[PDB]
Amino acid sequence: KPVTVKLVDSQATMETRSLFAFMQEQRRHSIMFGHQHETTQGLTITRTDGTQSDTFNAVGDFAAVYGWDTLSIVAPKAEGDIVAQVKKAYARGGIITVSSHFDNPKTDTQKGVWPVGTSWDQTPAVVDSLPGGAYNPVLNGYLDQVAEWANNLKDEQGRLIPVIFRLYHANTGSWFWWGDKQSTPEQYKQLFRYSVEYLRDVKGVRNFLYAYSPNNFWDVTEANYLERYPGDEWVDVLGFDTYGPVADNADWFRNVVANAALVARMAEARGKIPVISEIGIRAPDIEAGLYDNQWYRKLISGLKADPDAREIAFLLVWRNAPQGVPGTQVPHYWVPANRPENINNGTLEDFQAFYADEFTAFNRDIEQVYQRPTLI
Ligand SMILES: O=[N+]([O-])c1ccc(O[C@@H]2O[C@H](CO)[C@@H](O[C@@H]3O[C@H](CO)[C@@H](O[C@@H]4O[C@H](CO)[C@@H](O)[C@H](O)[C@@H]4O)[C@H](O)[C@@H]3O)[C@H](O)[C@@H]2F)c([N+](=O)[O-])c1
Ligand code: NA
Ligand SMILES: [Zn+2]
Ligand SMILES: [Zn+2]
Repeated sequence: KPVTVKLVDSQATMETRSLFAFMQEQRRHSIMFGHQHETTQGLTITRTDGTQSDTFNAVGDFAAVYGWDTLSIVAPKAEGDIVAQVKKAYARGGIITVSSHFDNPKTDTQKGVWPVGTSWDQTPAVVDSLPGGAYNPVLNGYLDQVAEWANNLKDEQGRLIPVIFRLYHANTGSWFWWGDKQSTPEQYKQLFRYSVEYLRDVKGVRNFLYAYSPNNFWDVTEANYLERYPGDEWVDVLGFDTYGPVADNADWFRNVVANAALVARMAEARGKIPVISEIGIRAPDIEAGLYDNQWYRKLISGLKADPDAREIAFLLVWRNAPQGVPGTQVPHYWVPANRPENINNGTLEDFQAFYADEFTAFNRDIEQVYQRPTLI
């Protein structure tokens, strides 16, 4: 049966509209599992061509939601192209989401000593990147590349592949150049709206849903979420990002549930899709060799017991770095791998239990995502 949908892009493709409609329905029946770099990075994969994942090697199915970033789209594409892997994911009925770790438009010519010129260069660059600002052409080059990529992102029948495009995330912190010490709330909203407008109207992107994702609030109120919210005319997906402690984390898990509940209630009221766009044990704790072998079980149990938080469409965990990160090298991964270390520490069992849970949805559990009839 056709359902009526209201997207940021009133001219979005039918598959894009179908994706939205699919999540609207599915979200009250399951929570999909997402994973950054699902088929491009893994501790146990032997090909990064889009056909394998650590998730698959752990549980026998791929994540339903495949996360990537503009680090694979905008020059210099440090994370490498992903067109082929996105296409493989879409062909298996997966859902694609792309975040945006854009370089700093004010300082990107100064790259050399990390983090200068990157997302992590905290030099405020919002004011100088909006129209009238000296660095607006630099930001526009990024957006041009995102648009060209989207506009050519086609399946074997020549139809555009939908993508959930997540702009200027984690913006209630100040580690990025678009953060809260770097912009007034209005300036942040203008940056987000300008960017969406540029992609949709100036460049003609028709295969994006737009997500907004601040960090978790410890004072969980609608007013706090709304402070930097770009507005219902500009967002399709209401998310948030949260990273917690590996130990003594009950209060943190409660906060996860509270934030998920808030976005779920807001989403119902506003005609949006609520999600947890990033969640995980904080990287430093994993990098120190620490583990919580009940983490996934805690996550699913807490979320699905809550009548609001359970209504999220998906949650996504971060990348499984194949050789970790510079420490020597230290671990930096979120999906427990099918390997002796995760067998022995109990994390594999934890994840396998999460997979077995009736309420989680992996790629074979989602069907008919893109062929649902819709009205506007
Ligand atoms: O609480 N905080 O302060 C906080 C929380 C979360 C943050 O970031 C979010 O969490 C994940 C995991 O920590 C973080 O992961 C990084 O992701 C980036 C992008 O994929 C990786 O950086 C890239 O790595 C490749 C290869 O090394 C390079 O080619 C790229 O140029 C780029 O440097 C990085 O290694 C991590 O995996 C994400 O950033 C996510 F938003 C942050 N925070 O500062 O980011 C703080
Ligand atoms: Na759900
Ligand atoms: Zn239903
Ligand atoms: Zn994020």
